[PDB]
Amino acid sequence: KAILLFDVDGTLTPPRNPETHDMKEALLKARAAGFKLGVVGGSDFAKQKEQLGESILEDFDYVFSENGLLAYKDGKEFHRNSLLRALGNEKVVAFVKKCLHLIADLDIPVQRGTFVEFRNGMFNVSPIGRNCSQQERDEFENLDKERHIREKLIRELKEAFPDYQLAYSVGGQISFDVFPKGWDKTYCLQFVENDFETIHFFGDKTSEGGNDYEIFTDSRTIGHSVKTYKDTIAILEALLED
Amino acid sequence: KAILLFDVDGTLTPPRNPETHDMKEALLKARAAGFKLGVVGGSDFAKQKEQLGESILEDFDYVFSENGLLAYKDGKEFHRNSLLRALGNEKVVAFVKKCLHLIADLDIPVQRGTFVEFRNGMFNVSPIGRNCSQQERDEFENLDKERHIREKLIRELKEAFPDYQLAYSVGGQISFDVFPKGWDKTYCLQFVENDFETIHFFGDKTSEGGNDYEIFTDSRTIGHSVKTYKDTIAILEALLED
Ligand SMILES: [Cl-]
Ligand SMILES: [Mg+2]
Ligand SMILES: [Mg+2]
Repeated sequence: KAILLFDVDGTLTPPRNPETHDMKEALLKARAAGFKLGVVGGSDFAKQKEQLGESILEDFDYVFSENGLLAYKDGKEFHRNSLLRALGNEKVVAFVKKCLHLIADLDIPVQRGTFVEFRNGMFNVSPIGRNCSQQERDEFENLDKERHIREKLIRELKEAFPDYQLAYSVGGQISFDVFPKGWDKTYCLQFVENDFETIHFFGDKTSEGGNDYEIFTDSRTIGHSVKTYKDTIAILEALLED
Repeated sequence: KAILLFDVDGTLTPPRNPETHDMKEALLKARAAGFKLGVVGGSDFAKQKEQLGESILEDFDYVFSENGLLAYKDGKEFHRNSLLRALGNEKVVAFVKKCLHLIADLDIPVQRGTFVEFRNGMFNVSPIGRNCSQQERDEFENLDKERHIREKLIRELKEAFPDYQLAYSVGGQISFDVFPKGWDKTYCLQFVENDFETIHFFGDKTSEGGNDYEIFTDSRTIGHSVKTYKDTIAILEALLED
């Protein structure tokens, strides 16, 4: 009894693009050989559907959106957790209020709008604020490297709220992510864990700091670092070669 | 030499919907009679295109998006102003930093994310923050009526920044808008002002507090309060009846 899990963007696709019929057909052959297929991404269902196509649920045995907090199996939602339901309203307004003070008190040069973004399964926090232009993204991306503004706020928030059992991952250029210790991709394992001898995980951001790293290094997982989806298929075809 | 200007959502359409070929054909006949057609909405070009169709620029003589800050004439962008270019970076970070403090210091019960949204031509500010559910919108919409949380912050921001020559309009349920005194729909008049004896304005939010109100009551405008786009056509057809 085996299952194959894939990150989405860059693993089953090019970097930011739709899937190939070469990929689909490689997956179909996987399934046809007796594997079950699952998918896991920090992305919300809408974006995953957008990259795998409308028939995503009919194509994979499991679909873990936002790293598993929204979960489908056999085309059937069977789990839904939220940031709000985990923490609760108080702890949430507390974290937010303090983010807003911290940020309001920075001596950085460019600040715009959308500094604290509350999302189903994570806080996204930006000192410059994500209502900023691409250019301003880069000016600031360079500032941060010199001053570690994201690093500091994280230290500050960590030590304001040790009881919150929260984890901090640095997002892209202007933003960092906060979520309860555990809500990386390994969240989803709790669900397939008990049903498969072997679990293959495919992903591309499996270096430390990456979002595949946790699940990849997990010992219940048989990890597979890939570069592009081209690799992914080779691995599949060899898996089925035998 | 005449021009007909229309608000978009609710004036040329139903409330939140596409335009009718009954509307289009009424507009076409207007144009064919020698009128010029213009369009003005706080909405950004994308949303206006989405409601009038892809051939929007080819259909109206002028298209004033975000109340004129982005402007097309004869299918040709001829004006682009921004909040940033008006105020300048300093004055902007100052306003924002203070919004964030104020908000962080509220004793309201539900706060989420996206409290201060920096947009091309206006600040949108939300105490609860617009990352909130519809239900939470209503809980809070009712709170505000009792406590006037939006009213207070506005007083506070007004008196922090009198020199900023800013105007404050209450948005929907959870949000209020801030922008330089003048950037309501009458912004656009500066452009047609000098080319038309008569300027008809059609709109539906022409009561005080509304976004049609300024332009409607303007004396360079021949105002027309309508209910639905059905009215709009009657007015047109009678205009062309003669
Ligand atoms: Cl914000
Ligand atoms: Mg990946
Ligand atoms: Mg209107």
